[PDB]
Amino acid sequence: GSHMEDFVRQCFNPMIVELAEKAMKEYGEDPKIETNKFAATCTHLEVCFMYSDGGSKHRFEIIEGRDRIMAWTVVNSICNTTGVEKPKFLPDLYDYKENRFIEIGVTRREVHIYYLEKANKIKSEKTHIHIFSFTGEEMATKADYTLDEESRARIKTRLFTIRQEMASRSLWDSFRQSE
Ligand SMILES: C[C@@H](N1CN([C@H]2c3ccccc3CSc3ccccc32)n2ccc(=O)c(O)c2C1=O)C(F)(F)F
Ligand SMILES: [Mn+2]
Ligand SMILES: [Mn+2]
Repeated sequence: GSHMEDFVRQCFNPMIVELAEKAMKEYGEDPKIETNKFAATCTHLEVCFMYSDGGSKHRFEIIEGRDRIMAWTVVNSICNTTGVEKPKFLPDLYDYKENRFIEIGVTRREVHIYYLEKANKIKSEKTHIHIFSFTGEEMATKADYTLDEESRARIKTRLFTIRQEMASRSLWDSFRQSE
């Protein structure tokens, strides 16, 4: 029973905790043991939800936070309706305005390294990549940041709050030295 586990449950919203718990277990990871991965999936989920709330009403389809089968179901429906190519790997969102899938990244390292890896692994150049860091840097494909500055700023504020809350509990060092 780790301190990090109790912190995650009081730091994040209960719907977000439960969706992340079900994601871990679906893919074989235990949240009471892999507690840094527990904190990271919650964080990534919250960012995805904040992001999809950043535009107008019907702008984004949310692919993250579903079980494997339904996420791929919604992707197939988006593809066979948009004409957009079917990604090799599950993205997080679909942008009905710009007509493209989005992969959202949250990293504790310099955003450049993490984008390279997601780019290299993405294979599908099709998919737009948006990286956020816990220090306030962001980095997006073709310098196109999709949302306007204020919706991106609130995401960065929340990321820095999570980092401070961890740091006040001595969990940040273990969290950063674990990515
Ligand atoms: C399962 C889906 N994953 C994998 N993996 C994911 C995950 C989920 C459950 C168990 C292990 C892991 C690897 S660790 C991690 C850490 C933070 C946030 C998400 C995650 N991702 C890492 C970064 C992302 O940006 C992202 O979108 C995912 C993601 O969506 C997939 F694409 F493979 F179908
Ligand atoms: Mn995802
Ligand atoms: Mn992602």
